[PDB]
Amino acid sequence: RTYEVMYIVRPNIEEDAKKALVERFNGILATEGAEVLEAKDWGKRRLAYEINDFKDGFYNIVRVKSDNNKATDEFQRLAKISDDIIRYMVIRE
Amino acid sequence: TMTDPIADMLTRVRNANMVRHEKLELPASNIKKEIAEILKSEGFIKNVEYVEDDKQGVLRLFLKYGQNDERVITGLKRISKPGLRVYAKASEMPKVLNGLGIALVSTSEGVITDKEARKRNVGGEIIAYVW
Amino acid sequence: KVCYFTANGITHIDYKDTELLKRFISERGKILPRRVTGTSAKYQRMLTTAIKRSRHMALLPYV
Amino acid sequence: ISQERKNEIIKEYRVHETDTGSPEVQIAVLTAEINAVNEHLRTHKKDHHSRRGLLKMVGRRRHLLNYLRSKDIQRYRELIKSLGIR
RNA sequence: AAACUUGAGUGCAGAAGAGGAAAGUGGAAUUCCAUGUGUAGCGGUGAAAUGCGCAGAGAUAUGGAGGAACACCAGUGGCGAAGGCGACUUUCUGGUCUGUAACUGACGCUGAUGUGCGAAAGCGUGGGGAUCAAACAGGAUUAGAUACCCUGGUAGUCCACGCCGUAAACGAUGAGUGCUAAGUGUUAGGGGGCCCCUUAGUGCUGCAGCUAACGCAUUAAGCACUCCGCCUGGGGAGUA
RNA sequence: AAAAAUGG
Ligand SMILES: [Mg+2]
Repeated sequence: RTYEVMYIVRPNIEEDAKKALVERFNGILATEGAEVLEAKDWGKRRLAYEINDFKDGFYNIVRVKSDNNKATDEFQRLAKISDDIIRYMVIRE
Repeated sequence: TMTDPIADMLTRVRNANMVRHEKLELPASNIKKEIAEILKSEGFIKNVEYVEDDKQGVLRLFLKYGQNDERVITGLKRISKPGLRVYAKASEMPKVLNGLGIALVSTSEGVITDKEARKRNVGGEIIAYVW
Repeated sequence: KVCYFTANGITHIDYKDTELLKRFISERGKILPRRVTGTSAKYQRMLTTAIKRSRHMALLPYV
Repeated sequence: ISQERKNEIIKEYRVHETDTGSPEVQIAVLTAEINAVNEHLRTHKKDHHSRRGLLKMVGRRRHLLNYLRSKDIQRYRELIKSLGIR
């Protein structure tokens, strides 16, 4: 079963911090027997509306395949806890 | 589901007669074929054909209309029914339309008309009235 | 008239295809009705779902 | 149930190769479906709509079992003791 | 007792869906709260008043708290046995339709008694509480006004688990099956050359036939067969 | 979009 995870990181993130964060969350999406088919970055994009008072956001796309959704659930829980990721969504197909 | 093929056949004939159709295809059975042949012999239908196809077979009736397009078959009535079956003795055989109609009967001597039932002095299950 | 998706043969609508979605979105952001855009109902459903997904991901505006 | 599991069940219970419509196969598949929906309902108690389909499946399986018992008692006994559905 | 495949199911290839249950995430608006500016009203009605404001209201700008419902799409469109189901995402799960004809070979229909679901209000325990709003309180209207109108406002409306089991719970039309002119739209498919045919729904118009009439009319209220429920003048009374 | 009852 495939999953596309899109998330937005706050526009005021330093390069090194952003790299660390994306590495951490890709590892999270990879942990629970889920293979990250491919991760990529769409750069910093203008948001159609202010989210948490931010007009811009770094857009990260990840596609991961798994037979369950433990990795996606952990990603969503840690993204909710995180104050660096603004938005996230998971689509099955 | 289907519960009276004889009634279904009679109702097919009635509906086709109302609409003044010429032919009539229905699923076949031995009792239906005997009824159709009796109708032909008596003159209520023009012709009967049997198609020995796969499955059940087919009966193809051809109806008869008189001059001025007058319908030969005035009405058909199922008498004995799955919910209540009717049998009659030879001395109690009914006359349809004072004799102008036929009562199709099922007897130990084959399915015949009420005239033949009275002549042979037998009774049986009154399948239907046709006038 | 003719349906854009039926003519082009596209059998899927991607919620990240903002350029395509902007065609059927209104000036104020409302989703244009099917009777105006000419689209089929089958693909109108997919288009609406994709547009709502995009709104959620802030690609497209609510208002 | 998954189509793979359904294929496994039909393979196990088929009277002969290429047999998918035998009463044994049908009632074994129905038993699997019934158990799966029971496991669903244990977690989702208030799924009345699902439980209705479950009850329809139960009735269909019972009618198949009745027909099998009417046609061949030995097959019926063997099947019920195999599936644990008595 | 023995055979058959059309009914009924199973297999295989597809299709759509606000079908259900549980978590999660959003944006608009209402309310309230805290600030900045600013002042003589705001609100409401047929007209007013109550009320709020001058102790600085209302308006306006920024932020915060919380509950509820999901604008546009949206359509005699879709899904469900019915009640009903409309933001998005994920997980679990029910049903339906289309095409083959491998498979079982009548395994079917109906259904008393039973057993379950069932709008809204209501009840119990616990939580929540924005809005709206029975009761209630003022203000009006009026001969009166235990109303309609206005300003507030509690239960409730929301959630979980129980209970209740009723609605003009309606298409005022039980279920199954077959047969009987046509025209035209729409939803999901399928086959053949924008067109033709076809399956299943969903609308409109319209013969035969039916009806007291109104009307129904392949989604019958027509022609038939099976099973179930129900009626027998009005009131008393859905009462004792 | 104020109010205007009743008639063996
Ligand atoms: Mg008078």
